[PDB]
Amino acid sequence: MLDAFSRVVEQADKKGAYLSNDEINALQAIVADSNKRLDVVNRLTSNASSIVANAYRALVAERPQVFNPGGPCFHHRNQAACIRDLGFILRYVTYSVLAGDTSVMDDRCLNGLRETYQALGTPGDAVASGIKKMKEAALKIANDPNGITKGDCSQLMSELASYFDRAAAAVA
Amino acid sequence: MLDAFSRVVEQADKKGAYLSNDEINALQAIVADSNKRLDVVNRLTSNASSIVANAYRALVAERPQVFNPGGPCFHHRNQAACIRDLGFILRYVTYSVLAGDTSVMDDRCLNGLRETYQALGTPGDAVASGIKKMKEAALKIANDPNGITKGDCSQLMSELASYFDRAAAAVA
Amino acid sequence: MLDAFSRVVEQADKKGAYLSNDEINALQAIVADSNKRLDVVNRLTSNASSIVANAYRALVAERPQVFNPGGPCFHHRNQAACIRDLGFILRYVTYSVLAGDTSVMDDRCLNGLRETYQALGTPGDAVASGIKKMKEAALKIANDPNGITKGDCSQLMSELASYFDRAAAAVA
Amino acid sequence: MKTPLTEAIAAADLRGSYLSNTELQAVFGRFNRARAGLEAARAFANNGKKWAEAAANHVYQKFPYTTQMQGPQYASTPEGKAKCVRDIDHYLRTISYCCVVGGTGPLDDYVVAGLKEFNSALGLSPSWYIAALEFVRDNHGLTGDVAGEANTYINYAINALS
Amino acid sequence: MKTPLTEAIAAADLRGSYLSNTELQAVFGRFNRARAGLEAARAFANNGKKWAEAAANHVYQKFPYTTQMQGPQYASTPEGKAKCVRDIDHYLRTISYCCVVGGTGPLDDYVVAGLKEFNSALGLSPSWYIAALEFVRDNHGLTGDVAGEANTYINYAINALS
Amino acid sequence: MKTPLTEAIAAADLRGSYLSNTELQAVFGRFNRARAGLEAARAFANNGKKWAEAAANHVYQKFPYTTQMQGPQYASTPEGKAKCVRDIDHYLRTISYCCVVGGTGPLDDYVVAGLKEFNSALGLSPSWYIAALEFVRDNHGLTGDVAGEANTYINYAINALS
Ligand SMILES: *[C@H](C)C1/C(=C/c2[nH]c(/C=C3N=C(/C=C4\NC(=O)C(CC)=C4C)C(C)=C\3CCC(=O)O)c(CCC(=O)O)c2C)NC(=O)C1C
Ligand SMILES: *[C@H](C)C1/C(=C/c2[nH]c(/C=C3N=C(/C=C4\NC(=O)C(CC)=C4C)C(C)=C\3CCC(=O)O)c(CCC(=O)O)c2C)NC(=O)C1C
Ligand SMILES: *[C@H](C)C1/C(=C/c2[nH]c(/C=C3N=C(/C=C4\NC(=O)C(CC)=C4C)C(C)=C\3CCC(=O)O)c(CCC(=O)O)c2C)NC(=O)C1C
Ligand SMILES: *[C@H](C)[C@H]1/C(=C/c2[nH]c(/C=C3N=C(/C=C4/NC(=O)C(CC)=C4C)C(C)=C\3CCC(=O)O)c(CCC(=O)O)c2C)NC(=O)[C@@H]1C
Ligand SMILES: *[C@H](C)[C@H]1/C(=C/c2[nH]c(/C=C3N=C(/C=C4/NC(=O)C(CC)=C4C)C(C)=C\3CCC(=O)O)c(CCC(=O)O)c2C)NC(=O)[C@@H]1C
Ligand SMILES: *[C@H](C)[C@H]1/C(=C/c2[nH]c(/C=C3N=C(/C=C4/NC(=O)C(CC)=C4C)C(C)=C\3CCC(=O)O)c(CCC(=O)O)c2C)NC(=O)[C@@H]1C
Ligand SMILES: *[C@H](C)[C@H]1/C(=C/c2[nH]c(/C=C3N=C(/C=C4\NC(=O)C(CC)=C4C)C(C)=C\3CCC(=O)O)c(CCC(=O)O)c2C)NC(=O)[C@@H]1C
Ligand SMILES: *[C@H](C)[C@H]1/C(=C/c2[nH]c(/C=C3N=C(/C=C4\NC(=O)C(CC)=C4C)C(C)=C\3CCC(=O)O)c(CCC(=O)O)c2C)NC(=O)[C@@H]1C
Ligand SMILES: *[C@H](C)[C@H]1/C(=C/c2[nH]c(/C=C3N=C(/C=C4\NC(=O)C(CC)=C4C)C(C)=C\3CCC(=O)O)c(CCC(=O)O)c2C)NC(=O)[C@@H]1C
Repeated sequence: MLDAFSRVVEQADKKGAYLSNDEINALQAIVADSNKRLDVVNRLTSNASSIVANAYRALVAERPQVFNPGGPCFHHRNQAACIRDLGFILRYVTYSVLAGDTSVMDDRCLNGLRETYQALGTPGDAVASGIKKMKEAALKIANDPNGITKGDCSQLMSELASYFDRAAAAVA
Repeated sequence: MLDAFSRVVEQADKKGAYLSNDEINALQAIVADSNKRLDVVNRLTSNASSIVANAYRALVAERPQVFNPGGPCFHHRNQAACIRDLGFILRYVTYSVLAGDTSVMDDRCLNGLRETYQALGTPGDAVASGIKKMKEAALKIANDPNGITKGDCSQLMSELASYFDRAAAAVA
Repeated sequence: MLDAFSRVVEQADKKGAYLSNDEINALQAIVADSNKRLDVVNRLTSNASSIVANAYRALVAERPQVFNPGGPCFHHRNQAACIRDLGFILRYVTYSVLAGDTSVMDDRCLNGLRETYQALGTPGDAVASGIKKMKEAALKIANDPNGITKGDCSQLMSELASYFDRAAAAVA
Repeated sequence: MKTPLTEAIAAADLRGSYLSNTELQAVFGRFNRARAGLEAARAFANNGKKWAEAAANHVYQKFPYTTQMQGPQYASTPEGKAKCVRDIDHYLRTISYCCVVGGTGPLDDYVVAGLKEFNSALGLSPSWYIAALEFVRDNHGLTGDVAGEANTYINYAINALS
Repeated sequence: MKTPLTEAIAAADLRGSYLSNTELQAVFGRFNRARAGLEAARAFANNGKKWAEAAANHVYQKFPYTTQMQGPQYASTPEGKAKCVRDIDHYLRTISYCCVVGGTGPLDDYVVAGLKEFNSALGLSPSWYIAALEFVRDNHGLTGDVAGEANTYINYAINALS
Repeated sequence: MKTPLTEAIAAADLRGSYLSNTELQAVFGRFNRARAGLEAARAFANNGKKWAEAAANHVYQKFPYTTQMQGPQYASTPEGKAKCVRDIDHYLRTISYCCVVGGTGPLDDYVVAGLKEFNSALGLSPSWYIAALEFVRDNHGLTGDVAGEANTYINYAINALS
């Protein structure tokens, strides 16, 4: 597991150099928008269940066959398994936002997810469309102007978008 | 693990249909000849050791080199290992008869048996000829008219034959 | 694990023959130079650390980049890991001398060492050059005329040389 | 899955031996009920898709809020009621399977495992289902042994949902 | 397999260290008997195939039923006796191996592991073998140290069969 | 490696849940020191390669035998002193990393794990290093909070070497 600061240190130690000025400034920047960052992290946590539940509902309405008899997701055992998994994606995307690095998500979660799903008869592209939908709701919650100090957490959003896409890309 | 009834249910649930009339009749048939079925199961159990021992003896006389110095089956450790294995085949063939489905045998036993034997320097075709011989004695015991109510358990025999052959086929 | 005597027995049992005269004479020979053999085993043990430490020092001076920043062996965690490994080679070479058979070294140690090192970003050829250097010091210690009864333990040396080379060959 | 035959094979396998008499007599008892059970499955096969709608309605009387309250997961809409009749069916269809197999197997793997984890996440309430199931219990009007076996598995389902 | 040298290497390996003096002195003791042991192996190598028939006969006197009773696994037939002389040989040949190796190793892996599981399944009786082995024990007429080492492994075999 | 952020993620992961408030408040505290820490890293980045030589010398005064005694692992030669200044640097450079990361992580994985196993094998003594480190501790002359964070990690290093 590696975080934003740990990553830059990692690269500096490979060349055996003290952290250059510009790199200290790069991070100073991250420390600056930290309060905004945590706001994002906290909002996703609170609306966790809400996010996952709807992404599922939107998906069933999309590909209804997947969840009816014969489908790769029929039976409660399965139904709840799929929900659980979407919950997993969001959770690791969150860790990724808090860390500012995508490592945690890669190893602990996306590591061999494509193969697992494949050699288990799961659609894969359907999971990607589920991460996609989850991502829309996530962005709308995290960016809601109501209840938070008015400002610009634009970059934070572009960086959230990236994580979800990185997820969907790794299973499709 | 899946049995005869469980298998038909399995296929019906894939199409999400109630068990058709004809399928209830298919099973009614199985319930009919159940007493004959168990007779077969019981006879193989009782003559278990006898069956395995002779199949071994018939086999050594066949390919004597396999069990003498240099052979893949020399030394007591090995000799007894081979017997043990033949005992395994018969045992799972029996489970298969009692269940009326061949699943148990496939997963619990034949799963990766071909590879195991191969990457262990065991002849394979010799094991097939051992299952074959075991199968003859098995049929003769199970079909012995003496001691049982006179009837026709023909189908039961054809279904026993199939299991053994399925075994020998999976290792040769 | 197999030793010199056990190996010859192994080959005799494959043909199912009593140990021929010549083979008893082959071993009688080994028993003859046994005291010299153990001398060699004991000397390597005593100078163990000394041998490994210098082989490392000689190697760093050779390929200094390997141990500086960026190198596959930077950081104490790694540095000490490399030393530990060289210590492993010597230790198993010793077992091999005491046994007069190279089996122990092959299974317990060289088994999958090439792959491990490869899929771990270790130079491999650098380890070979480390075993090589360790080997020079080993020969010089084991053959030191001082402190031991004057004689000819020539064959013993040629047999020591072989083990080390066998090691370096298996990782390069 | 888990049929009484299968259960017996698993026991024997864990010991690496053939069936014990106790397990033999146990299995021999299975086939002595198979006829009754199969006869239940035949009843469901026919007048079961109908038992579905029947329950779909009864449940609306016990829980009127399900057919009105703006439903994100309620039968308020006509399209939502269509799913409620499908859900009732699945339970029934799965229960019939149990009469064929002669055990809880079908319910255990098709609808029991991971039941509540799902329901209490999508906002569906066990009470709606439990109620609509009791309906078909009494109403089916099955004979006695065919009814004996049929009811046995319905209650087991009602149990797990509680 | 398991030679005294090997045993010592396994000990050291489990600790990930070189040989302790106790294990060193232990091994140094091996080579001080190797000559005697090898001298035993040389005796078996020659007049051992003969010690086989000798025993094959003696055993028929202790157990006459073996050479008469219609044998599915008895030496009744002349072809069955041919196997009894081969079996005696294997035991001897394996025992000689032990004198060379200087331990039970050969017997342990070639004939001890899975011994009874097999015999008491194919209907062969340990008593036939135990008896025919004692014969060669006394009869071989080995000197003393060459006999000391040779007998040591014969009894170990007799032990395991009991 | 091990940063306070990372530590918090590992905790949450082992429970398979999101961050608890305690861990949230814990992380929120990290960013409130990041500025100070980064300011320390900036100081090392500049006048740190110099702090190296400074210590390389001081250590020669405490341990004169290091710069004289024919060294197989001593700074006796001018080429050996060149390594002593490189070693001091690495420690410093690694320590600076800790101020950036805000934890022991860098020291823990780059120089702490397997520290003594190595040193006490190649004949290097912890005392030479411990001493030369204390030097830069006092001499760097850092302000107060930038010095507060910088010193915190230097002592931790001194601790592990003891
Ligand atoms: C009927 C009591 C009422 C109705 C319930 C209701 N259910 C859903 C949606 C689902 N129903 C299921 C059922 C199953 N699928 C399975 O594989 C199994 C096991 C065999 C069962 C029992 C599932 C999985 C869903 C979710 C996916 C889907 O929509 O099909 C809805 C739709 C509302 C929503 O999307 O949340 C409704 C309305 N509603 C009532 O008020 C009832 C009384
Ligand atoms: C001699 C005491 C008498 C004789 C015994 C007898 N044995 C067999 C058959 C076998 N003998 C062996 C022996 C070994 N094979 C091995 O690999 C090892 C370990 C090195 C041993 C000891 C085996 C494996 C068999 C079975 C296969 C085979 O037939 O060779 C027979 C043949 C009868 C049968 O097939 O069961 C006999 C007769 N019989 C006596 O009555 C003796 C006194
Ligand atoms: C300075 C206190 C004195 C000097 C010490 C000294 N060290 C070496 C050799 C090594 N130094 C290191 C240091 C590291 N490499 C790493 O990766 C890390 C962690 C980031 C450290 C701390 C290592 C690994 C070595 C061994 C390989 C090498 O030579 O570079 C020497 C050379 C002597 C030898 O080869 O044994 C010396 C002299 N000597 C003194 O007397 C000092 C006071
Ligand atoms: C961007 C996603 C949205 C936005 C955010 C924003 N956030 C702040 C400032 C703060 N955020 C704080 C976060 C936490 N973390 C906690 O654990 C906690 C409770 C103890 C809080 C409140 C936080 C403490 C602050 C400072 C005080 C405050 O104003 O809340 C700001 C203001 C600028 C800044 O970065 O300081 C913004 C703008 N603004 C948006 O428009 C987006 C919707
Ligand atoms: C076919 C392999 C042979 C054959 C069999 C056959 N079997 C029956 C009837 C029964 N089989 C019973 C089995 C069991 N299982 C037990 O655990 C047990 C002891 C408690 C028994 C006896 C069984 C109880 C019956 C019914 C009573 C009986 O007659 O034994 C029959 C008769 C027809 C039928 O299927 O009922 C036959 C013919 N007949 C053959 O010719 C084959 C050799
Ligand atoms: C060859 C590597 C060098 C050499 C060796 C050599 N060794 C001997 C004889 C002995 N070696 C003994 C070894 C052990 N093992 C112990 O555990 C132990 C302490 C209890 C000892 C001493 C040993 C006991 C002997 C016999 C007595 C002795 O002389 O030490 C000999 C002499 C001939 C022989 O093989 O017996 C030699 C020549 N000689 C060399 O020139 C090489 C450097
Ligand atoms: C839902 C969007 C889709 C879906 C998912 C689904 N998942 C499974 C079962 C598994 N999911 C995983 C993945 C993980 N397990 C973990 O612990 C983690 C975190 C590192 C991940 C990412 C695994 C390993 C399994 C198998 C083991 C298990 O069940 O826990 C299933 C079941 C498939 C089956 O029939 O066995 C399903 C269906 N299915 C869909 O249809 C959606 C597209
Ligand atoms: C006898 C007809 C032939 C023969 C068999 C033989 N088997 C082994 C060893 C193994 N057999 C198996 C197979 C199974 N183990 C199980 O638990 C099950 C049930 C699922 C099966 C089917 C395995 C796994 C082994 C290896 C592990 C073990 O020994 O238990 C051997 C030994 C080969 C060797 O030299 O190591 C032999 C010889 N050999 C013959 O010559 C006959 C043709
Ligand atoms: C030193 C000459 C070179 C070097 C070695 C090095 N080794 C590792 C780590 C491992 N070494 C092994 C090998 C063994 N482990 C064992 O138990 C045995 C006995 C059977 C052997 C032979 C293994 C398995 C590892 C990985 C697990 C572990 O660390 O214990 C490393 C670390 C590589 C890394 O960055 O992770 C290194 C560097 N490295 C060099 O540069 C020298 C050429």
